[PDB]
Amino acid sequence: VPRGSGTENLYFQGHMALDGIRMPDGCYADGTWELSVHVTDLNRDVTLRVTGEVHIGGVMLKLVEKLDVKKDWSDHALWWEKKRTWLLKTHWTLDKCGIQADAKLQFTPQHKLLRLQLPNMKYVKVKVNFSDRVFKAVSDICKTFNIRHPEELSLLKKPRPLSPPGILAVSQPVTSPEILAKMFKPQALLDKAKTNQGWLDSSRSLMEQDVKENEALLLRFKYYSFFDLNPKYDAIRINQLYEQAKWALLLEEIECTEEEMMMFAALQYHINKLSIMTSENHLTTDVNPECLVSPRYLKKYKSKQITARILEAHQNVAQMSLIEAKMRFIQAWQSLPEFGITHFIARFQGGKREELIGIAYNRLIRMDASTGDAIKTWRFSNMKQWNVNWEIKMVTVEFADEVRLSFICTEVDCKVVHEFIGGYIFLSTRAKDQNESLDEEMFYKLTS
Amino acid sequence: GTWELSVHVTDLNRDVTLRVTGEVHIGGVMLKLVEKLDVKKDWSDHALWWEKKRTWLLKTHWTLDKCGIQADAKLQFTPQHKLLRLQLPNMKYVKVKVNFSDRVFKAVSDICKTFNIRHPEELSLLKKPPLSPTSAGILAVSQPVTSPEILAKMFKPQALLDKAKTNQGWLDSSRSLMEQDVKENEALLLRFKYYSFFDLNPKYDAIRINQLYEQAKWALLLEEIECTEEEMMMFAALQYHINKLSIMTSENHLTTDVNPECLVSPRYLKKYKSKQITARILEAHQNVAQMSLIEAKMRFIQAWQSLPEFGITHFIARFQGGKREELIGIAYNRLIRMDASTGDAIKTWRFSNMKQWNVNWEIKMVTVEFADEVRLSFICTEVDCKVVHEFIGGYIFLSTRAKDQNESLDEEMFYKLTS
Amino acid sequence: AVTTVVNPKYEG
Repeated sequence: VPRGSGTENLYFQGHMALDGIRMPDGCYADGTWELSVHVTDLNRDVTLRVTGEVHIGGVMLKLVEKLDVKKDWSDHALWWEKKRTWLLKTHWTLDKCGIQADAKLQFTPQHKLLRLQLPNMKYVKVKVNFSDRVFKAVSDICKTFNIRHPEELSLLKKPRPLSPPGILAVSQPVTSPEILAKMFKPQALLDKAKTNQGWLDSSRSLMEQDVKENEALLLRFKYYSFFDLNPKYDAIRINQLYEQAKWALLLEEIECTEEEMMMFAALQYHINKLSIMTSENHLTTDVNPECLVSPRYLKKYKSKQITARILEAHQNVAQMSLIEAKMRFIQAWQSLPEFGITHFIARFQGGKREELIGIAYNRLIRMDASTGDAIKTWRFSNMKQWNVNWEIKMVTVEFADEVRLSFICTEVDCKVVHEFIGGYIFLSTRAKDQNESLDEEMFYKLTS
Repeated sequence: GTWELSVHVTDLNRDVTLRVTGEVHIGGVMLKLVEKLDVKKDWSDHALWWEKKRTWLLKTHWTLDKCGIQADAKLQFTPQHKLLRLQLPNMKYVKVKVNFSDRVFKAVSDICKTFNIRHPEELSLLKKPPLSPTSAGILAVSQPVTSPEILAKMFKPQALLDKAKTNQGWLDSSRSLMEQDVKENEALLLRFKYYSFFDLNPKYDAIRINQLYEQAKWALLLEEIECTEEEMMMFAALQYHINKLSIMTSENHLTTDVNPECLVSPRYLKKYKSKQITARILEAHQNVAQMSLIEAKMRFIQAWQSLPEFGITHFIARFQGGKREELIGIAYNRLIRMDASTGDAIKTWRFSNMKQWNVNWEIKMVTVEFADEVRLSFICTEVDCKVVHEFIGGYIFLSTRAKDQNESLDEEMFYKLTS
Repeated sequence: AVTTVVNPKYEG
């Protein structure tokens, strides 16, 4: 039984006339009562005298009157922890919001600092609106980072810096044999699958999802379907995807044969050599202009002026080789037989133990929770509809060419699985002949 | 009743006289020569050549009468296969053993098989105004210029009209090397002739790509094709990059900085000695570095293909109604009437429109009929008339290459379009 | 309740 403000069982009888049969409950001699608001900025609590007819914006103005009259409060909003909701509709009355004297509100900046661990393992800090839906916050973070197609990325809670321009282009190898082994968590498949409970709800705000101010979230490619991945202008996007692939292989989040590992290692070694090449200085005795340009340029310019023009053009040429090599690494990673599958714990109808539902860009897979061996695959192209029974935490998928599929997940896993299916269905409707026409309204309709 | 026949055996620089009738067979003359000269030596490569008539006598069942040979006919008895020097697009010389009696289209195909170059119909032989490969390293060579004294002694500051004259030297693909004034131990150029490259695939065209890259590189260094100063600097930096990538493919186990502890998952360190892992990585790195080298050469080729003058072969022509010599430019999709002084395109006709076309060999006039534009007619020299005819037929034949039919080269179809 | 979502491939 939920109690207090904002429930069906309030502690005080509201809407009582001052001159009624007796005084209103919990009210002063003038009919007002105290609302206590914690102003996070100042670590202080502030009490206000209000009635139920006062507007949310009224409460905000009363707060500002009591605090610094010169300070910028334009970014602050009321946050209601108990009900996990912001109070942005400022014309609502306290009675409309269910707010009585027991309510504990916060007056807090909407924009806060947030630590992100990037796929290249570096930490950055960004200022993001904690009241925007995470879908929009991720889109805004990717724009800051100059990463196109933000709908392929999202935020992931770490399983149990710097303030953006150039750390997004960082791509270096692990420092020590023992720094790498320190990062290697020998993990079974079930424990990898539990990590996927931490993908944030794209339809809710950071504030509603238990994110401390200086808690680090993982910015990660979430959906393994990369639209128009173009070396001519996706340098940052490619570098971060490559880095995600590089670490996933070094850390055995995805398996490969010994011969594949030696190939990925040579390709990483090569990429690191090409990266040294883009910044190797004193490039002097190497450049002999007499061998590189036609003789008319020799006579029209001094050698040290040609050498300079050649070295300036070479910077862009070398970056292109660097990006092409990373593209080749990504393409080999995409060809691994388990690529692109995100695993969730699930009890299949008629099954004996907990197994896995694997979700890929084009299919659902029933898999063994110990070995990851695929048992049964269903194609999205045969899927007609799907639903979640939020009472019994049951996902049911209907098909055109066989009987429905039903499985049970934990409550958290049900929400995440539903957004993955809806998300991949959304991504499949992206059309080459299009502009940045990211139908936000369509993503929300499929994942909520 | 017999009459005498003078046959010269090039193999022994000895002249041999034979009494013959005229009802005798060409094969008959050949066996008599084998009776008079060594009965042990292998004569099966020798055939009869008639230098006055510019023709091989390769029909053994024929008679001397069916050939018009009289006592005034001096023949030669000579090996079909001879040594031929070639300058490759990378400017290196190789020697080869080719049948000087096959039509040059077949000779070129066999040379490209030896060199492991696919699609030989895009290449041909060009006269210029040495290891000896035989069919089962120098073809993957891509070295920068030796000295500024080697790039400058090669440079010919020649006007546009002069380049158009080198194109007189493309061999007739329907005739043999012997019929075209090619001596043994004399150098022809092996070149990409047609600028329409079918399935240039980095996954397996390493040699063909390397030689096409080299042809583009040299054409740009020698100003045979022009580009802006910005483009020249990009090409120079790209060539500089290719030479760096090339060095990287020779990364030995004593110059190497491969740190396996940074490149592989920990279970590999716990199972293999470090030296075993590095050697595995170094072996995998060979293919990886060679692939980067090939892709960079593909980018050089693709930048060259995007120049405004790319892929045009020029010939001197007098156009109908024209007042002076101009240039006919031949490209894979179009014909261009061009000013011989500036190089400016005056008018372009698309091959797509071309209904049909003919050559008046009496007055050396090429005529091309279209569906939209009016007839194009122009006069060339007699040699340039035969070369231009082959270029037009050749490019049409290349366009018929079904975009993905993996078919055998319709050799007979080529010969019909270029003869 | 339930949240039924139809694959646009089929209806809507």
